[PDB]
Amino acid sequence: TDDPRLLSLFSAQREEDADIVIIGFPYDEGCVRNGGRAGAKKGPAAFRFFLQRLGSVNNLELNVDASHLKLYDAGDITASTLEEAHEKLESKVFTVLARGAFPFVIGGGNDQSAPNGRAMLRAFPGDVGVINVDSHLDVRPPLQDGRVHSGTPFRQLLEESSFSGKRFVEFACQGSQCGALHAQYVRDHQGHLMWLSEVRKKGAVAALEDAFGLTGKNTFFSFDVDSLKSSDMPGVSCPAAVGLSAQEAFDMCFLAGKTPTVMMMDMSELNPLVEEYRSPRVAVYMFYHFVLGFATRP
Ligand SMILES: [Cl-]
Repeated sequence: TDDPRLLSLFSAQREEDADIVIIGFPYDEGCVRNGGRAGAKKGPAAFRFFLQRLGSVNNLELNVDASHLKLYDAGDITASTLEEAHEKLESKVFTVLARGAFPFVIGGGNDQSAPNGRAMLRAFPGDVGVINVDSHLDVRPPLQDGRVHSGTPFRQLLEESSFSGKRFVEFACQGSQCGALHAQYVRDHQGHLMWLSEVRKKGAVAALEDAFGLTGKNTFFSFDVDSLKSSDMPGVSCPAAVGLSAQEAFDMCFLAGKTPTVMMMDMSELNPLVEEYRSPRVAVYMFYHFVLGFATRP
């Protein structure tokens, strides 16, 4: 064609030949357990639909040519329970990290972020940083029988002995959604809360630069799309009245892509049952901006 897009970068015949490996996590039981609306299990299929259609690989507005990057779709994690699904996701992500490639995980519920974090902690012993981009802090306690959910993943990570809380950042969190007890929990573990209002004051990219300074080496960039305002991103499990704009999200993902300390990324809560067209496009354009950033990464 006279207009190659992301689809054209899937030139890797073998997974090991790819710079970036996409892994799908089509599960939303974690959401329903956390009192949310089902539908995020369709996130990966919606994302793939527009992945085949969008994103100029040579972008003359930003002056980035991503045509040399190689992408690979590893398919979906397949399991008969949510817990086996988490184990398989953890193991797959680890293999990608272990050979120095970049895993990008498309959800699915935010519960995926726990196994992703464990893969990081094993790949980079005692030397991991984590940013959680979410309107919520996601440090809720499990259900009565020990059942984890879309609101517990960073409580699980902060309880890891090898993980330093000083290298944990809650980014674009919202006071109206987040309990004093849960903020306290993060603060008492030495984590950092960069509230939406603080992010706005500084500018999203500037604020994310500061966050990457605190997370340091071997950073997991964990992007929950319900951190975006629902005017731009309605199709998520918990739609936000206020939040990050699409452009802020794009600029943040570009920064993540270009920052050589960011070693993996996930994207949670995309919910096509809530809204099926505009929202998956935003999600794909977020990934696209990461890809452009990655093309420039020193
Ligand atoms: Cl807003």
